Amino acid sequence: SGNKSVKDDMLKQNLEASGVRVGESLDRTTIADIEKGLEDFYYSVGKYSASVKAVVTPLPRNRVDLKLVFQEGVSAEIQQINIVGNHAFTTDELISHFQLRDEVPWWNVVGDRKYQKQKLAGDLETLRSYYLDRGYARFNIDSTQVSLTPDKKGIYVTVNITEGDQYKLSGVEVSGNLAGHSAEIEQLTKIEPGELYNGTKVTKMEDDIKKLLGRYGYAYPRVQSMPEINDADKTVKLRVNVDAGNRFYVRKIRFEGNDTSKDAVLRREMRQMEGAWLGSDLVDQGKERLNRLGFFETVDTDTQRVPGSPDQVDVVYKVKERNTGCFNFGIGYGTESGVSFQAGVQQDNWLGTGYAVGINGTKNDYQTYAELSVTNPYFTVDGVSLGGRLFYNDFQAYTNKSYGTDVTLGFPINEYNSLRAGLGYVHNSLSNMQPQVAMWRYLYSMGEHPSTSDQDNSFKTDDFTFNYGWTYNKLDRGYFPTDGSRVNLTGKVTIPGSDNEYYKVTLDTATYVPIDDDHKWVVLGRTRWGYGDGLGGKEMPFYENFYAGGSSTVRGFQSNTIGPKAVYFPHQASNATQDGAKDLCKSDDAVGGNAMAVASLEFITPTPFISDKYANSVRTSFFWDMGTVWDTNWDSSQYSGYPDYSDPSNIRMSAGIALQWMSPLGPLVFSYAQPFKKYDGDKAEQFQFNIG
Amino acid sequence: ERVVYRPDINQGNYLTANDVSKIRVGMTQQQVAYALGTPLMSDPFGTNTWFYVFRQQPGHEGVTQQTLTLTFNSSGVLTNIDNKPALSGN
Amino acid sequence: EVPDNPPNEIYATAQQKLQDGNWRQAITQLEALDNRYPFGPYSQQVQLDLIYAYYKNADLPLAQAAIDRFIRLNPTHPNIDYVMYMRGLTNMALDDSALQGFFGVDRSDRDPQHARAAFSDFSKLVRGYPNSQYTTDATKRLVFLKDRLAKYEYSVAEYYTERGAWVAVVNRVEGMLRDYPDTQATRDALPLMENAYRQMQMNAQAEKVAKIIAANSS
Amino acid sequence: RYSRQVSGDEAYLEAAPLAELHAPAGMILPVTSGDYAIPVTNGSGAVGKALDIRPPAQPLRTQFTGDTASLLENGRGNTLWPQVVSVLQAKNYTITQRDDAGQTLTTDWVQWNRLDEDEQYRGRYQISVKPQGYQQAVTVKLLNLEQAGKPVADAASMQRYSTEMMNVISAGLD
Repeated sequence: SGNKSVKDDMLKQNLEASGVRVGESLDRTTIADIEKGLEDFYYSVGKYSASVKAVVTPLPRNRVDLKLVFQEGVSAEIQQINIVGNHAFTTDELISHFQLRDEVPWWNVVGDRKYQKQKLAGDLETLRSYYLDRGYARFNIDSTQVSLTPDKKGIYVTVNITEGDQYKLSGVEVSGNLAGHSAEIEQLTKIEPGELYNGTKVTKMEDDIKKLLGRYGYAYPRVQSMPEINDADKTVKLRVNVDAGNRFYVRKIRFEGNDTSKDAVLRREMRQMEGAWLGSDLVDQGKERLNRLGFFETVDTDTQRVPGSPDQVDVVYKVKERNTGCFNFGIGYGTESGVSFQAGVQQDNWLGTGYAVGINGTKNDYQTYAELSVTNPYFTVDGVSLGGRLFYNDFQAYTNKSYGTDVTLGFPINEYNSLRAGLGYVHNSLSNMQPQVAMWRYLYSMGEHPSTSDQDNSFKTDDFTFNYGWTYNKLDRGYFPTDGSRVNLTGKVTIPGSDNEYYKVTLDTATYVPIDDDHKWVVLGRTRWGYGDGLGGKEMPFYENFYAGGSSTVRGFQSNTIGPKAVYFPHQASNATQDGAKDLCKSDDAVGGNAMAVASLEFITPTPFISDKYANSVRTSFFWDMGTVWDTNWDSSQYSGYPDYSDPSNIRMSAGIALQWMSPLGPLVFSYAQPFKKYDGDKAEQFQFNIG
Repeated sequence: ERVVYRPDINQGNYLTANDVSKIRVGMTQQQVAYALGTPLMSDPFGTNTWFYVFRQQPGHEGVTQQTLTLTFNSSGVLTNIDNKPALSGN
Repeated sequence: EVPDNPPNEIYATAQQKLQDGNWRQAITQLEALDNRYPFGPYSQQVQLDLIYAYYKNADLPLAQAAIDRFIRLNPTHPNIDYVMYMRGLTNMALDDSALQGFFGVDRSDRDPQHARAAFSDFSKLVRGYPNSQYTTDATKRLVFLKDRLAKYEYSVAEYYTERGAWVAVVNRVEGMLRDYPDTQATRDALPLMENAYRQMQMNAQAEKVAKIIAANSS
Repeated sequence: RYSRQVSGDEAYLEAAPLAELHAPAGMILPVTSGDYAIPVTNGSGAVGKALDIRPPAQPLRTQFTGDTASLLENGRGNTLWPQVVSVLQAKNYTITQRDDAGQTLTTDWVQWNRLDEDEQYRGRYQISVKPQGYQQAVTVKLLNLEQAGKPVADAASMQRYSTEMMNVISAGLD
């Protein structure tokens, strides 16, 4: 008790080492030594004015329990960091770029002056880089000094240095055993004369030279760089000696960690071929393909040299499996809708077979829905995908009964680029439609000429259509992406023999750009566009109209609550009942238009209370969303007082905070935002919550 | 239906014209290995025969093979040498 | 929580709770008295009971830790064959998902790193102690493991046939021959070898492997 | 039961036997590594769920060499036999058919061991003849046929259990 800043188990190990193992005679003689040893233990952390006391409690059977009372009074604090000897840079400009601090802003609490012996060497390396990168080649440390005040609260640090001089590079004399690659390597080592010498530039140069050599298979070469400094002209030449090793061959590549996904699945996405000359970049391409696949928490590589030969090397991929798609089964019983039924699954990588299978359905008093979908992504070896689905629904409450079937074939072209094409059938039927200007005018455009006096309306259609699509993604992780782009377009076109005739094109894009080197703060830009239009004469059916708001399009509004609002007709047979109105009234409901455009820019920032160790399961963003939707099959001169619903001007806006967590039940998403802009009836649910 | 992209396929030991030029009977296994590197396959049935095959299958435009075979004696001394610049027929 | 009681009754309740079948409080009291008295004569029997308890509850990583500890403290305990057998058994049973066996998909091409280690452990047991109580079961399980590894190897070779990297399939079937020239998988995979040799027109060995296949056709 | 058997999986018993690959004339087979090599041993082992996966009972002079229960250095070794008689009259409340005291040879009757685990009552008779081996007055138990469920089963594992019941109790009190 009393060990605020340390852990009990390490103290237990310390007493274990000192022959004070639990289950031994309590040596009252050694108590002072035990206390003093623990004082020396806190000597390491930095608590020097600490006192430890021992309490001995006898127990039955003549036993003893020990209370170790710890008093960690005050630890060391850095008073000031004092670099001495410099006539180019001010001290503050140098201290600003260390890790240890001597002072922190009064309005901010993000760190302390807790001196650590390890951080000194890193800080000296940092300072050496800071001078030497701007051509202070001769610069070196004279010495370092760490001093303790005889108070055990103040720590003083001094670094004696020598600014040398300001030198600049002259020319490159790279040579050695280039294995017939002098041209590209000399283009890479090239630099115009007169530019000042830079330190880390040479290191990056060497690393990229090694990488380029590796790309042709020289896995383990030796590259060294040596400067020669002319003091007279303030110049420096550099000698780059390279020695390409033997060309390495992959004996075999293995896989670890995949206890549920069959080895074929992992091996299908490999550009480096077992039994061939090693490609230092193809292995990395395979690794990022595995990441992009989307169901591996972490993937890493290790190229172990086999002891039996100087050439054979085994490439080992180690992966950590993650959950992917999960079961559900809900039977909700009540007074309205009675005992409603619902169940289904939605998972890719079915039992590890690599498929993508999703079945779902619900039984309700007035709404029965079912959908089944399967898709094999690598039907052939090359990677064509064969997929299909069926869906059936009937919704009575509005009456709508329909069922549709579709099949798709996809294939890759070049890298990162895939094309899909397929066929679809859909049978649809509507009955007892409520009065609404847009649906009535669409039906007249079809040629039924229905009666607005009463809602006795029946309509039926059978449609055949063709589907096309194009996808391009280069994004580093298949989930929680942190860098790259992801564009997905898809369109459907009717074909002759179909009651409706139209064409619809939808497009989505997500673009991630990282700022910090460690990929922890990210900038996300999301765009989504959509346009559907009748092919000719006819117009695109209302029941395929777009929407907005909701959770996936624009956070802040309820589901599909953005766009033109419908107009009812008040009359006898509506219930717009005869004893409830007389003149045409707009209806607060929302029916989407035929064109939509939305976007959102947001900042991805880590969350606290989760260690970086488990950071990969939580993700917080600050988001700014913009959205709009409108119709083209609209007239305003026909309705002077009724507001226009064809103006691309009512651009709804929102801003707030959002959070995602890959909980052991699925991707749980929470968000709170405010709609800084709104129009008409845009009832907003401030806080949004959903799964997937 | 050859529109689908296909990753480049390689299966060789990367035989280079200079390296096959260095070949001359009368070396031992270590000497020839240092000349060319460890073969990726040898006959496991009855005899010690070293096969250096150099294949390349780019895109949908055919294949390219440089074949080399070496047979030695039971004392590991080079005895017979063979080489085929292309693949018999197709 | 648990009072400091004489080892007598704590071990007595350990035995009778274990005989009952309740295992949570069983391991709890076992670990308690194991921590409390790491000197008593119980220690050997305590740890031999605790390994069985961890195995039965499927706490396999902790079972492996405890079993390594036991092997370390007395490498020549008179009845170590049992603990080695349990090592192999835990290591093998750790390679099951209990859901892909529901649906009947065979896990013969998943990660075969636990199978290899279980094989090594069983082989060590049968080597050292060929006259103990765990011989025939070890032999049967070890045959099963050998066949599973053969199946995995054939799976990888078959995929490389579908892709068309014939050097790799040649090397894989050759490794099959050197390491498992006794299973059905190699007998089925020899045609892949002959196909491979015929592909690069290195047919001179294709007829050799053809005799290899034909000789044991029946 | 989930008490004295391996995990529920049992599909490995029907394992296809290994057919060694013959070598055609004119060529031979490559070298074997031997890392995965199966030896031949004696049979007569319990397999499947039949095998008793239960930790062995270590006695706690504690002879554990099978039936050998000859516990022996105390100079009062004679009185241990009436001290064992205290275990018989009281404790187990068991009795002996021909319990010699001067010869220190007790023929304890067959007991009835039943401690959970769905264990059928076990009838074990021991030869409680007290020797004087390598020490002062020793005591020995030499078991015989043990009935249990079956007429008599004398598996190697169960013999360790049956001797243990007396080994635990006799060391427990005496």
